Amino acid sequence: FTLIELMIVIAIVGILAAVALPAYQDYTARAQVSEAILLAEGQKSAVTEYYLN
Amino acid sequence: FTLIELMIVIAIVGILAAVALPAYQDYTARAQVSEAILLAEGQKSAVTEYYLN
Repeated sequence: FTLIELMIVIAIVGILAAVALPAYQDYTARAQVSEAILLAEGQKSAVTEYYLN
Repeated sequence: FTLIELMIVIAIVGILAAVALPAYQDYTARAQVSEAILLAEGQKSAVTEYYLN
């Protein structure tokens, strides 16, 4: 008898595929969301520039 | 498993290269555009000088 050793595999086979993937496509999103933010960084002072002058 | 840690790098690798570079070559331009303006500063009074006398 070994099957419970196979059972535990197929328990490992059914993986979670952690929410630490989709919370980190949401924070990979935070990466390229930031890529949008880093654009905004340029306009921060330029928009400001119009706003002040 | 770590790959999403590599994913997020290659999301950082693809950088924005912010428009705060080309809006600030346009305002680096404003620097040496100003370098043209600072020339004009001399002629402001000299052109004026002819204009008044």
